[PDB]
Amino acid sequence: IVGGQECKDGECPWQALLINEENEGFCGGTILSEFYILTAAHCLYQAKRFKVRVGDRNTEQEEGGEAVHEVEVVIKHNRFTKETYDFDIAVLRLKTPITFRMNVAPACLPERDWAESTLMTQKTGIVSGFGRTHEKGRQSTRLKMLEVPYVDRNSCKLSSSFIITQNMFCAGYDTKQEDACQGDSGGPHVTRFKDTYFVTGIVSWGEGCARKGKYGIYTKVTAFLKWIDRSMKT
Amino acid sequence: KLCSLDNGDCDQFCHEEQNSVVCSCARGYTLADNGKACIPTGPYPCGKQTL
Ligand SMILES: C[C@@H](C(=O)N1CCOCC1)N1CC[C@H](NS(=O)(=O)c2cc3cc(Cl)ccc3s2)C1=O
Ligand SMILES: [Ca+2]
Repeated sequence: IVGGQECKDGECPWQALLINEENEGFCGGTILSEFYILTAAHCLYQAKRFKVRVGDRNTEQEEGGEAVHEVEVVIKHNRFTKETYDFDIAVLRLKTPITFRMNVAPACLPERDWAESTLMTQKTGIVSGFGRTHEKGRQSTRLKMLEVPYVDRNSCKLSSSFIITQNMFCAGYDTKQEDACQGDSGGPHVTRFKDTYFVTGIVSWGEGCARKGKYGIYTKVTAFLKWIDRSMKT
Repeated sequence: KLCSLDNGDCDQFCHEEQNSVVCSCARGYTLADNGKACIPTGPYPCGKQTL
């Protein structure tokens, strides 16, 4: 996350971090239930073998709420394509169930029509993660969150050098220096409604981080609600 | 009008059925007596920051 603030105690409890062999974060995730994590399909081509970490806010110490989980089944969308990042979505089934507590809890799944007319027409969404702090920096040791305005579909297409499919949306800023970034991928885009937080996207791609004239691109979760429901059943 | 007038007064999901607002809630919540509010059924319900 370029810009934004730290997540304070209890504020981003649905964050999940995908970790490689070196206990090193390379992608984010969203806790959907005691057994399921939502992430980006393109994250699965970034580590031979990985685990899932939840309950963590500072990777440089133990605050006592941390929990690591092994993955039993990886469920990747079959229509996912490396060439455009279309259908960039996957669910992970965990070997052991997540025990909810301070800093560990799920985000809610919305229903499609209500989310598209009521959530997605809200001024902003919220993206969070342990990714780079600026295009050329290192990853954050602190979990961060950032408020990102929804971006008109038409402008987003004009601004983009790459194709924006019906399965994607745009958020972020035209010029201001705040955006998601490298390492935040597969992470949560949630929208707040009456003190309740609903999943609205997954961090997918961008032409750098916070570049003038470019927006952040996210997987349109609302197009995938039936697919998520199926995957969560086997 | 209806779901477009302040969310139909619903806490969560709003749906129109024949000139009438119908409220509902995400999984883990049950609809309140007044057919509008969503009540958490157990601890650590989805979408809530932990305290
Ligand atoms: C243009 C795009 C890309 O590689 N594409 C090829 C596949 O199809 C989609 C575009 N791209 C360039 C580098 C960038 N990688 S990145 O640095 O990890 C990155 C992801 C990302 C996500 C969001 Cl939401 C904002 C900024 C960034 S910064 C990225 O995805
Ligand atoms: Ca820690």
